[PDB]
Amino acid sequence: IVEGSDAEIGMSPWQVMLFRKSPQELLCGASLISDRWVLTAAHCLLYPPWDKNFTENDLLVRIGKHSRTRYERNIEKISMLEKIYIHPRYNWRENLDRDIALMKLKKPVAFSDYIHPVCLPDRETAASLLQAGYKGRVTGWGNLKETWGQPSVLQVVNLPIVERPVCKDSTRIRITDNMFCAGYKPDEGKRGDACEGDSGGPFVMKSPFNNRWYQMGIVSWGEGCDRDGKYGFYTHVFRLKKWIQKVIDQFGE
Amino acid sequence: DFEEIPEEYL
Amino acid sequence: TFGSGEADCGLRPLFEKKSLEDKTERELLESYIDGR
Ligand SMILES: *[C@@H]1O[C@H](CO)[C@@H](O)[C@H](O)[C@H]1NC(C)=O
Repeated sequence: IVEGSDAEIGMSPWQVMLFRKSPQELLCGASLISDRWVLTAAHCLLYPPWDKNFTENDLLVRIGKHSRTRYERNIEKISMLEKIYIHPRYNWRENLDRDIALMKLKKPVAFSDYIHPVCLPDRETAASLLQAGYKGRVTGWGNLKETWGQPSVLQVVNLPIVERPVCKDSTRIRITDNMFCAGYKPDEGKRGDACEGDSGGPFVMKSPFNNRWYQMGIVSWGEGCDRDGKYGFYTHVFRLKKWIQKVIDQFGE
Repeated sequence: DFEEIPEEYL
Repeated sequence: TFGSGEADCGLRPLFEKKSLEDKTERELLESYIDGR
C-alpha cells in the first residue's frame, strides 16, 4: 500500500498472507470467507508470461497476522492447501479478466479475536454500495512505493470507487464488467493505492444497513502505484459469485 | 527478512 | 461460506462485537452519503 497507515490490531481479521515455502517470501494477500476457504486473485498462482505456476505444495497460508516478517507465536495460524481452483475463463493472455481463485484449506481454522471471515455480497448489497464516490478499504503488506519500502505492519487505505468511463479513459487495456477501478482523481488532493505485494487482497465496505463488512473487490492490477491519473483495478466479486457458490458446493465448504 | 517458521509447517 | 458471506460474517470480535469503532471507518460511512 502507498500512502496508507498502520492497521490497528484485529481491524481485518479476514486478511490472509500467501506465503512462499522456499524461498520464504510473501506472494500476495488473500481473504478468509469461511473456516476452510480462502479467496485470492488467479494471477497470484498462474501467470505464464512470467513462468508463474504455483501448486498446492508450493504454498502456505498465514492467517491472523499483523507484522509482515515475524512468526506471531500464539496469534497466527499457518495452514496447508488441500486444493486450488482457478476460474476456468481467467484471461491471463489479454487483460486478467476474471482474476479470481479459491483455495480450500487442508483443515478448518479456528476463529479467534484475530481470525474471522468477511461476508460475500448479495445482489442487493452490491447494488447499494458499489457506487461512484462511495469508499472501500484495501489492506496488505505490499510496497510502500512504486520503486525505492516494505511496511513492518499491515497497512490500510480508504479509496473512492470511480465511474466506469473515467476508468476506461485512464488506460489502453480493455476493461470488462468483471472489474471496477478505485482511487482519487489528480484534482482531489488525496492519494493512496495498492502496490506490489498487495494483489489478491480484499477491497471491503461496511454496510450502513446491517453493520457488516463485505468484500466487494480483489486487488487485481494497476499501472505503477499511486500515479496521477491512474487507478487501481479490482475483480468484481459479486459478478463472479455464482462460480464461487458452485465450487464451494461441488467440492466442500 | 522473514523470521523462521516452525518446521511442523514445511 | 457463501451468499452474503457467513453467519457471524463481517462482525469483528474487537470492534463490532464490542461496539467499538476503528479509527477511520467513519470516513466510509460518511461517503455512503452519511451512514445509518
Ligand atoms: C501449471 O502446472 C500444472 C501441473 O502442476 C499443469 O497441469 C498446468 O498445465 C500448468 N499451467 C500451465 C503450464 O499453463
